[PDB]
This record gives sequence, C-alpha cells and structure tokens, in this order.
Amino acid sequence: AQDIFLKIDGINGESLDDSHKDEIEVLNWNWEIQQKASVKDLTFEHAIDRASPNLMKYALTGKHVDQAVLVMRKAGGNPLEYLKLTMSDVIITRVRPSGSRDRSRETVSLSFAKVKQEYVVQNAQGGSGGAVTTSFDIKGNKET
Amino acid sequence: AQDIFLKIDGINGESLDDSHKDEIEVLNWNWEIQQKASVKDLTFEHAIDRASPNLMKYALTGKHVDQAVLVMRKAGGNPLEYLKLTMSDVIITRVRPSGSRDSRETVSLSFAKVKQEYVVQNAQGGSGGAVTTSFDIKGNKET
Amino acid sequence: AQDIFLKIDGINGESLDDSHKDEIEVLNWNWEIQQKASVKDLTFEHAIDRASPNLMKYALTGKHVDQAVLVMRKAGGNPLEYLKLTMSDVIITRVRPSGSRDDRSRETVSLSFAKVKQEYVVQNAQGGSGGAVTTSFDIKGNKET
Amino acid sequence: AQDIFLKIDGINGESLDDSHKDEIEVLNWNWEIQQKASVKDLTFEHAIDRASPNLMKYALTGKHVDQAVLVMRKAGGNPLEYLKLTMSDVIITRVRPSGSRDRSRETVSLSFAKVKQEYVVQNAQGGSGGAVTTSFDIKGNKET
Amino acid sequence: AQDIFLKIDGINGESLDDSHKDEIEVLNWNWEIQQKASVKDLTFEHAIDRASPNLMKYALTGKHVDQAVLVMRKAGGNPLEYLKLTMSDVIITRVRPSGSRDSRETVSLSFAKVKQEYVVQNAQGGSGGAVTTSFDIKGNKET
Amino acid sequence: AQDIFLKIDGINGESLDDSHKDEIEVLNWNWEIQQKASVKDLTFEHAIDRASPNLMKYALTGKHVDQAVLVMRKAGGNPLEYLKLTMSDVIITRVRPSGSRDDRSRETVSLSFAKVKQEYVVQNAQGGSGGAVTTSFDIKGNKET
Repeated sequence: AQDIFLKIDGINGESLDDSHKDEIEVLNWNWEIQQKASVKDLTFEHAIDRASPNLMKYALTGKHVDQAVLVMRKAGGNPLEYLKLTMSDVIITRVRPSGSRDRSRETVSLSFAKVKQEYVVQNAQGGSGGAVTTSFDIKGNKET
Repeated sequence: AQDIFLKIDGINGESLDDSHKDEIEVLNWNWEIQQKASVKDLTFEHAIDRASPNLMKYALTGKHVDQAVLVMRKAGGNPLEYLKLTMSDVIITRVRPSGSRDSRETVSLSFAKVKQEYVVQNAQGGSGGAVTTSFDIKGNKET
Repeated sequence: AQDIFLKIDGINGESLDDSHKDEIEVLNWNWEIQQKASVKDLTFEHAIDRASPNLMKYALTGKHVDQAVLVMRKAGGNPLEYLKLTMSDVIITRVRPSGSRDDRSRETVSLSFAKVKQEYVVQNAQGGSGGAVTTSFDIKGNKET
Repeated sequence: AQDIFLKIDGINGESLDDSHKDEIEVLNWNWEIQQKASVKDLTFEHAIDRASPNLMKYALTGKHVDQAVLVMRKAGGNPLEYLKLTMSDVIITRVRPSGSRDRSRETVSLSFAKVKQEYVVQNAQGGSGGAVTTSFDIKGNKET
Repeated sequence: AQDIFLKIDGINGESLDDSHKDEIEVLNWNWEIQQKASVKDLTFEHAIDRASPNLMKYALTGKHVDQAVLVMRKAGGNPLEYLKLTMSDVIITRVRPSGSRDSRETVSLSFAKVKQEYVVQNAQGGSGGAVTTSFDIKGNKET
Repeated sequence: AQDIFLKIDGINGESLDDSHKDEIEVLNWNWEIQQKASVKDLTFEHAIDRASPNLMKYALTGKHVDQAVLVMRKAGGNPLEYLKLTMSDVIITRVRPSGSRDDRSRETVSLSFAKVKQEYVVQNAQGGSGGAVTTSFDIKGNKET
C-alpha cells in the first residue's frame, strides 16, 4: 500500500505525513494523452476533506492556480518517491463529490498548460538506480 | 457507519435523530460540477418514506422551496458533523421510486445558490475550525 | 420479505392472499418523473400468470382500463400496508415475457396513466395505522388535486 | 427444471419426449410488445441440433412456415403444460449459432402475423384451476 | 470437452489430431444471419499459432482462398463429427491477436457460399443420418 | 507465466532479463486488422517505469522511432521465443498512466507503424527451435514483402 500525494497551490489538503504536510491524500488517479496531441485532464480521487470546499469554488470560478504536484511514494523498508508529476498553470475542471452510509469519495479533474514527469529507478537493494525526467509546454506545443 | 441527513423546507422526512428530527435519512448522494460552469443536479437516495408523496408533488408542480440542507455526521465516539451543503432556491427535478419483494427512491435537486462547509476535527475529536465557500450559481458570482 | 400487490381493473392476477385475492403478485417495480413534467411509465415484474394473456391482449389493442392500484405491505408481526399508488385511466404500454429451463418464468410490464395518487401510511408505536400523507395529480390535466 | 418445447412446421427438432417427439428442446426464450403496437420477434435458444441446418436455410430464403407452437411444461409430480404460445404465418428472422470447447448454443428469432396465448392455472393440489386464452391478428391489427 | 477444427485452404494450423492434421484447433466460434438476408462474418478464436502469420497476411492483402471447413466433434466414447460448416470463396476480414503474462487470437471470415451439415447420432453412437442445407449467399440462391 | 518484452529504439525499459536487458516488460497487449485494410494501433500495458517519461514525451512530440520489437517467450524448462512482432517506423499514439494506493501503477500505451513483420517460431520435440513461419507487409506502401 503505497502513498499518493497531491500538492495544489492555494488549496490545502489535510495530510499528516511528515514530508507532505497539508497536502491532499490521493486514493487513485489517471491521465491520458492521445494523437498536435490531445491532452486529457488528469483525474484523481480523494476523501471529502479540507480541500473540497475550495475545489468546489475553483471549479465554479475557473480561476487558475500556479502549480499542482502529484507524487507516488513506495511503501515499506525503502520508501522511494519514484514518480512525480508537476503540472503548471492549473484549472480545476471537474468536481464530483459523493457520500454513503455504508464512505466519502470525491473525484476531481485538472487541466494544465505545461507538464513535467520525473521517474526514479529503484534497484533490488532498494536504493536509487537512476532517474528520467521529461517536460513539455502543452499550451505552447514545444519541448522544454 | 456515518449518518447523512437532508432537511428540505416544506418537505419533512421521518428521522428520529435528536438533532435532526423530521429530516430525511439519506442512504447515499452525489453531485457534479463541470467546466460558465455546468452545475449538475444533486441526487440522493432514501427509503420510500413520509417525504415521498410530497417529493412526487413537487416534482410534478415544479414549485420551488427556499432551502435544502445536507449534512454528513461521523460515526463513533466523536460524532462530528463535518460536511454541510446548503442549497438555496431548490427545485425537485426528478423522483424515481422502486420496490422489491427481496424499497428505495432516488431524488434529484437543482438550486440557484450553494454553500459548502467542511468542519475540521481536532485531535480531541472536537471542532478545530472550518473551511467554507459559497457561490451564486444563478448569478454566476462568488459570495 | 415484504408483499407487493397490483390490482388492475378487468385484469385479474392469481394471488391467494386474503386481503388481495385475485390481484397480481409483484416481484419488483419502478417509476420515474423528470422535469411541464415528464412522467414515465410505471414498470413492474411478475411471474407469467393468469394476468399474462390479458396483459398481452391489452398491450396489442391499446384499450384503457379504469384503475390500477399498487400496494406495498411490510412483512412480519405488523403487516402494514404502507404505500398505495393509485393510477387512473391506465394503458398497458409494454409486455416482455421470458422463460428458462433452469428455474423461473417472468414478465416485465409497463403502464401509463392520466392521474396518480400516492398515499404513505405512517406507522404508530404499536405497529398500527397512525395516519397518512397523501398527494395527487392530474397528469393529463397538468393540475394538482 | 421445467421443460420448454418449440414445434415449428416443416422444421423438426430432436426431442425424445413422449408428448413432444421431434420438437425443438428450448433452453430459454423471450418476446416483447411495445406501444398500432410494435411487436418484436420472439427469440429462443437451443443447442445446435437437427433443426439448425433448416433454420439457417429459412433465415436465408425468408420462406414462411404455417405455424410455430411454444410450450412450457412444469416439472415434478404434477407436470402441467401451463403456457402455450401459438404463432401463425412465421418467418425465421435471425439465426446465431456458436460453439465452444468448454457447449453449443444457437439463438433464433421468429416473426409472425398472428398470435395466441393460453395460460393454465394450477392449484395447490396440482390440478387445473382454470385457463385464460387470448389471441390477436397482428398483421390485420384486430382482436380474434 | 468437444473438439472444434477449422481447415482453411492455404493456411495450415498445427493440430496433431489424427483425422485433422495441420488444421487449426478452434477454441470457440460464432456466426449470424439477419433478415436479401444480411449474413455476418463467421468469427473464431484460436491460440496464436503457425496459422497466425498467414492469417495476418491474408487479412492485409484481402486475397481469397477457395474453402474453409469448420467441424465440431463430440467428446467421449463415441467421438462423432456432428456439425460441418463448409465456406466457399473465403476472405480473411479481421485478425485480433493478443497476449498476456497471466495468448489468443480472434479471426473473422466472409464467404460467397455456405453449406451446413448436421450428423444425426444413432442410439449405438454411430451415424444415423444427416440433415443438410446449402446456399449461394453471393448469388442469393438455394443450392 | 510467460514473459512478454517490447524493445523500442531510443526508449529503454528497465527489464533485468538476461536476453532482454533494458527492454520494457509487457503485462499484456492486443492489436487489430480490419477489412485497403484498416490497421489499428497496437496497444500494450506495462507498469509505470523508466520508459514512461519518454513515452509521454514522444506521445506529445509525435516524433518517430525506427523500430519496436515485441516478443513472447514461453515459461518453463524450454523458454522458447515463439512470437516476434517487428514494427518499423513507429509513433507513440497514446499514453494512459494511472495509480492507486491499494496495490499497482500501470500504463496503457498505443503504437502505430508503417511496416510490420510477424514471425512464429515452431517448436521441435526437444523444446528447441524447429523452424519458423514468417510474413511481412508494408502497410504504408500497401504491399506484401
């Protein structure tokens, strides 16, 4: 059971994690690019939490935020942050809260002008094996 | 197992909860906002109950009600009311009753304005603070 | 396990229940109203039974019947009839029978109606009738009643 | 586990049942009428059997057959034929055979000019409790 | 557990069955005719095997083959070949290979003419007779 | 449990397999040709890995790569590489990453290509290479090769 965090400028979550205080604890996420290219929103799920009233507001106003950063960190003896997705000039495009007597979930989508992806390689001994980083100005349709 | 309540002006439920007497006991609910913005109906499910004949009536007439308030309350030793969604100038847009031998009703609401309050819980289980936003959907303005 | 009954004027079922003799025993049902308003057919499922050949006939002719009454009754020690849906000026709009060798033969049926009344019966502490909440509407005439 | 039979004029099945010799043994079936009225095909499933090559032929040619009769008969100590659906002037509109290493099924549809439905009521003692029969000339849009 | 074989002219499989050497072993299949008549492709599934590279080629070229023959054979003590479907002037219309770590390929065929033979089994498990029909789909005539 | 590998020129994976070092370990894949002919993208799934940031980049730029080779190898005592699909002049048309707290992070990727070759390796009785059946096609040029 790995940890997934999302840090959205101006929209705090309620994580108690030492390295990700006040970020949003993410249950799951997905994203898509299709063939210039068609870049879909990134979508994530979290519990209804401290971020939710602000996520609602930004969805309605459409106001941009500077940056959102998504991180996946492996669980266990060697807890590496192995994937980091950095989104610049972000819009909250969709919010879908729900609740049940038997559970509170809220599904959120984000669009962004630029993106950067960093992946860290872990070796069998658990240390850093290398790293790959790429980035792209989607709005400007240019490599960065 | 948390409790969810909905208080609709002019349409009583039959809850026996001390702090929510005659409100509607909600089984589940969902809502959506999409990118001015497209705000979807809020939908909830409840058992067929004392509210149902009036929900049917309002669905048919289209008459507005002043306010509906949805509350989620945590279960357990510290039963905190941590989410409050206040809907102003409400229409009953849809009612979908059903029953089986082996009985539930799905209802949708639309509203001119909305307020969402999340109540932050402190380490002792009490109120530590809140985050609150509101919006005039009809007028397309922050409030 | 609650009981659900449907009484359709001129189309008997084969229920043996004392208070609902010759009515249709309903397995399940559903209905919908959408925003003047759009009122959908009411749909129910029952076993292929004595009603089925007449339901077929009425589906084909389109002939109206005066009234259909749907009732749900709680199971157990206090069998309260807690929901009564009365549909006036009714058409059989859909019939969908089926069967399988591996038991079960069922039929899905839909109804349309000019007027509707919904009564919910409130239960008292002794399990008896404590009162009711009732509403009604002339759908065809688009008026509250 | 009840028995279901279909007797199609000119298209024999391979049933060994005393009362339904050479009829088609039916696995399941369904039918539909919608609001003059829109009468859908009746559809049934059977194993690929002696009828299948003829069902294929009639589906391709579109030649009519005089009559098809579907019967459901209860299983057990009191085996009543409680539902009989009689279809007149029948067309084979669809045939969908399939097979598997893990099974042979074939789905068939029928359309018809006229229909008759007979239902027999069974009492708790297992005997005949009464009967209801209706019929309709669909092509002519008239009660019969 | 019955056996299903497909013999396609010019496209060998790798079956080791004595009576169907070098034919394709079929996992499942289906076909459809709808109401002159609309005859759909016949579709079958097999493991990725020796046929696959040629199935890919014919799918791409659209070149016809003379004949494909599908046979179902009963399992057990009396392994009767009870269904034979003969397809004449065949096109490979579709190939859908796939594989997973935890490998199958779906193929579709179209044809100008068809013959279906069902072999009737006698009480001793032998051939008791047959029912046979055929049709020129392309020419829209019985044969 | 068989192994599936994909070698994409200029986009390394992180496989540790001796005969497929730094290739992409594939969880599953599928492809389609329909009736000149309509050749669909090949789609595969892999874990989010060293390839992923480059796959994203190439999806966005649309830049071609020379070749991608997909291989399936039987598991067990005789690990035969029995299927080899060689795709020439390749575009990354689709990337779909996802992750969940409850383990697993996976990514679905699609490829398009101008030419294709499919080799199936026939296995001999000893489990070794007995031969092959091989075909190839210039999809862009619409010609058999």
